[PDB]
Amino acid sequence: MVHTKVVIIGSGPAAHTAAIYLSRAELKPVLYEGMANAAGGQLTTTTDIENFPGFPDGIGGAELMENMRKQSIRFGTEVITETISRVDLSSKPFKLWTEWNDGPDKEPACTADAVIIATGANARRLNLPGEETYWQNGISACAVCDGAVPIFRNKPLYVIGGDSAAEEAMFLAKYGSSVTVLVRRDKLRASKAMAKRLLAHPKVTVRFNTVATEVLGEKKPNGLMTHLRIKNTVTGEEEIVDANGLFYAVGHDPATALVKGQIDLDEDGYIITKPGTSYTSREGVFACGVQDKRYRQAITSAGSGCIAALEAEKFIAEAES
Amino acid sequence: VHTKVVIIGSPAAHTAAIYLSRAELKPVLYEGMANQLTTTTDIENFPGFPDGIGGAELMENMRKQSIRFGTEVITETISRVDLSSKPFKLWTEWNDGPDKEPACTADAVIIATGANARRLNLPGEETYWQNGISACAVCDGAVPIFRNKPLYVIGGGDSAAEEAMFLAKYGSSVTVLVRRDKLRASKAMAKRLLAHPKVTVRFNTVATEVLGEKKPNGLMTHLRIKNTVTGEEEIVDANGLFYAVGHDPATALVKGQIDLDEDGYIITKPGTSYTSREGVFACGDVQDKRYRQAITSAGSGCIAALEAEKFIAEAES
Ligand SMILES: Cc1cc2nc3c(=O)[nH]c(=O)nc-3n(C[C@H](O)[C@H](O)[C@H](O)COP(=O)(O)OP(=O)(O)OC[C@H]3O[C@@H](n4cnc5c(N)ncnc54)[C@H](O)[C@@H]3O)c2cc1C
Ligand SMILES: Cc1cc2nc3c(=O)[nH]c(=O)nc-3n(C[C@H](O)[C@H](O)[C@H](O)COP(=O)(O)OP(=O)(O)OC[C@H]3O[C@@H](n4cnc5c(N)ncnc54)[C@H](O)[C@@H]3O)c2cc1C
Repeated sequence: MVHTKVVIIGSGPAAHTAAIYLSRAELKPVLYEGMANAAGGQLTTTTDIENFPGFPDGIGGAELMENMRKQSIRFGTEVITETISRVDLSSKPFKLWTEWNDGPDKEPACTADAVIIATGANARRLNLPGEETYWQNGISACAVCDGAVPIFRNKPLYVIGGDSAAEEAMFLAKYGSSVTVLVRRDKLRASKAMAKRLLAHPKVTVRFNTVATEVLGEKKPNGLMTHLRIKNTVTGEEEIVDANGLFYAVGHDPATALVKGQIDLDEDGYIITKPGTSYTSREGVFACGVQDKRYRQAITSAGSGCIAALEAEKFIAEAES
Repeated sequence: VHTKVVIIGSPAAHTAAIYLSRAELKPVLYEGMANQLTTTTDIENFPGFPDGIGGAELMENMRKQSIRFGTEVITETISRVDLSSKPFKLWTEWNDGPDKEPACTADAVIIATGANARRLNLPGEETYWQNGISACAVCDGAVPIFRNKPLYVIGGGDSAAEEAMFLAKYGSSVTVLVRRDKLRASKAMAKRLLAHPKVTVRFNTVATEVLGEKKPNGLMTHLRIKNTVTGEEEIVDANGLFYAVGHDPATALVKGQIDLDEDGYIITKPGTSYTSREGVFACGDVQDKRYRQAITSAGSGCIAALEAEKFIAEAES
């Protein structure tokens, strides 16, 4: 609003959990779920989520984020579907503008004594042909999230060069019949340990200089990905192979462009906060859910969002006189 | 018997077991017939359930999910554990003799035995538990049965003052019953307390009897307190009571094998589940002290599950 108590940025699970706790505490939090730069939590793209506690028969990420939003709005979180353009973490009240409403002379869209960050760190997508067709119907980015799906059990699994690829491929090896790793360039970017225990792992091969040209599959309602046209890049040699599952592993892009140094970041881009909390490099502003790069999960993000809400309340208690 | 990774405890422990069994391991989960959300009647503070879910139903859903993904859930208490050898030895309750054999040893082990808030065993506590009584205010604060109504809190530590200053955001008048003449809390916490408008502190007073509606689904209405110095008991209008004394962490089975803090909780590398001993992880309320929440507990359990998967992968290669 004109001046709120606390503002949370992002549509993610962390943001909605923090908003649940903050609206429970009667703190009147505002939540900016944006207009990805997806609509709703970045988890909505997942067709079904079975690794979240409390849902033994799985649950669609779309309706799960819808339920979290309904919880937040029921508790009193004023959620507005607007993207945040610019932040001003310099004045004592944190001011934030809206995309297409930004301006050096334009008044801020919302100011608050504290701001929680859960803008998400969505894994990069290759925007391949067929990706928008078989998205989460055989094409994913987290192996710990879609590895146990029966459509990948004892089936050829292909993964596109950082360590984020091997950490998931040596795990997918516990399901598919043959896991193959497609590297854009010869050799492995990852440190020597994962490459050593990966090339020596018997259920996974590493095809260097090979990138997937296109993603082929069925063409029916909820059609599954069946094959992958991959192109060896030293001979321009295109070749279509059996691939029931494709897993993206290019480096995740955390949405930390708003801070631009107001809060301080790491080399990979993520927001640096104290371990096990949400206290950023600056008081008042806390980041949760952006927070993690080693686990990259929605339950951990929800826990860190609860953490951010609790620490936000703890801080608001001290600021009030 | 022998398994991949053993998980001690009954939400984070279930979350760790879900993630372990999903990764196609052999994770034995020990609920124990032993030695907490199921005590909670209704839970609105959990995400994804806007209309709320009972703690018993939530834990039953988590349990059937875990046993669906492939965890050998065994309703047996773990008594003693010998973390000396490279494989970790465990022992069942009443089956933990010094010469007795380990029930289900494993290579790695997750700890999520929780940290239970101390109860008072007052007359009627069992009768009116979670129908007015509770232990976490952040969990049962915004419940409509407490808003704009008298609330009484028992405790002497900083947690009691924090819970009272949190509950002042709903009830008409919050009262705290210190068992002694002075506050065990810090000076800043006590200053923010006594300066908080809606809180009232009564020293040398312990709640003696919880007296509410003995209706088939009755709530709590009144509380017989007593000035512990004089012994003069007095029954006051208490719509909602809150245990806010210290919490007992069920780490007793570790017994110094893993480094512990002064309050008893298992120390961990911040932001992780790693313990002092490399190979055993601790998650949930055992390693969490500032939050005590079930969602944060399940998050820490997922942390422990992923780090144990990584550790058991790095061990055999
Ligand atoms: C294909 C894929 C599949 C996955 N499957 C699973 C799974 O099955 N189970 C699981 O637990 N995890 C899964 N994950 C992990 C997923 O990223 C989780 O959502 C993440 O761990 C937690 O999300 P978050 O809290 O970081 O916020 P996010 O979910 O990433 O929320 C991002 C939101 O931030 C908003 N935003 C960004 N910038 C702004 C801004 N300036 N102003 C306003 N809003 C902004 C965007 O609108 C976007 O909606 C998957 C990830 C990917 C890429
Ligand atoms: C009245 C009350 C209300 C609450 N309401 C909420 C709420 O609304 N929302 C929320 O998020 N949190 C709530 N909580 C917090 C609650 O305690 C959470 O469930 C807690 O944070 C989770 O703890 P845990 O996962 O670490 O272990 P828990 O699952 O809570 O308990 C660990 C289990 O380990 C078992 N165990 C111990 N030793 C052994 C052994 N040797 N062998 C086998 N098993 C053993 C014990 O039987 C115990 O049940 C509430 C707590 C209380 C007291």
